[PDB]
Amino acid sequence: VVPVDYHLLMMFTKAEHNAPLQAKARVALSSLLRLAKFEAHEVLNLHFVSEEASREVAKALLRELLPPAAGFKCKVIFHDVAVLTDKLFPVVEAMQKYFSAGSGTYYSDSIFFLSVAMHQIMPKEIPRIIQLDLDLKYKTNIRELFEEFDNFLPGAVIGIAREMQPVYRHTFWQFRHENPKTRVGDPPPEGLPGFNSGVMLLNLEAMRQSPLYSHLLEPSWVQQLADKYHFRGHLGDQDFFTMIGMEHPELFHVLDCTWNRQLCTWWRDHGYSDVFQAYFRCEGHVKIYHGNCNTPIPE
Amino acid sequence: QCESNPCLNGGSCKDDINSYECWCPFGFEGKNCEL
Ligand SMILES: *[C@@H]1O[C@H](CO)[C@@H](O)[C@H](O[C@H]2OC[C@@H](O)[C@H](O)[C@H]2O)[C@H]1O
Repeated sequence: VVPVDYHLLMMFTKAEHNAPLQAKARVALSSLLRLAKFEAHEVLNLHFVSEEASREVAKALLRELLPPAAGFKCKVIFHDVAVLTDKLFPVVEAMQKYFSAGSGTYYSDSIFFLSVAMHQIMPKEIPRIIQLDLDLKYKTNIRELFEEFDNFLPGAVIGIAREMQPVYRHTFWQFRHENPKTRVGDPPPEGLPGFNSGVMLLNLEAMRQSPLYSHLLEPSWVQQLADKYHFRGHLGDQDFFTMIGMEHPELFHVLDCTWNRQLCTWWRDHGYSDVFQAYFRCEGHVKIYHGNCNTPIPE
Repeated sequence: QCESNPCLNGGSCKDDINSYECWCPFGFEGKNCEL
């Protein structure tokens, strides 16, 4: 039988002596694996980005959870955060000053941009990869998420869900001020609230092959758009995709909110009580919970 | 990481070194929009 590979990637760094992170990793990976199902010839590839101490922590967790109940073939791959950092930096350097905490261009911020240049980092054999946060809880078989790649329209390179707080209403304030009629930062269904990076379907082939996407990576394009939008962030990849998502929504296949149901309400209590609901509303059968800003996930 | 700047102006992190004013979202006052 012809073997078929599925690729997931998760960030797992600074995990040693960090019980809160290990608990999240535990919640994410246990649900993922309990609920995952794959055909006989299919193999699930789990890529972890870690320094050496966190690699040992992840292994100890992983042996406790593998092999999976459903008995499918599962391969674990680790990538050195320091190796990836150096590979990302030339590509990613110029965007750091706009999207990193705070100023300006530090090596330690580079990895938070991994997804934007993932097609240049992963071997060309990998055509697609799903990057996932470790503060998730899977409520369905992750194999089902992969079929969303099929719903990508011509020219789209990334599958991503909307940001469910008005953080981007706040971020785009000055652009909003200068453009009263803009949908930039407005809530759904007609506004553009920006994106959340918790679940991202990164089509590496479409990313490599897009003339538009490649141009938006160039220092002067990053700079031009950040100026047009008066954009300052500290959320990295999320902030970059959000920004280019305002200029060029064609590039993104918007996932339904149930694929990344965020639970953080921090912005509700910081000046957005009125409009919060319009952003935060998500209805339908939840597929993935995202316990962002350390928000406990319900059981 | 940093804590988000509750101010509408300046950098993304609160206590942006290059900021002196703090324009708060409606309903809030203070150097960090506390009350
Ligand atoms: C502003 O700072 C606060 C305090 O550190 C963060 O919790 C906020 O992040 C949260 O809201 C926006 C979501 O996109 C993040 O996933 C979530 O942690 C930050 O915007």
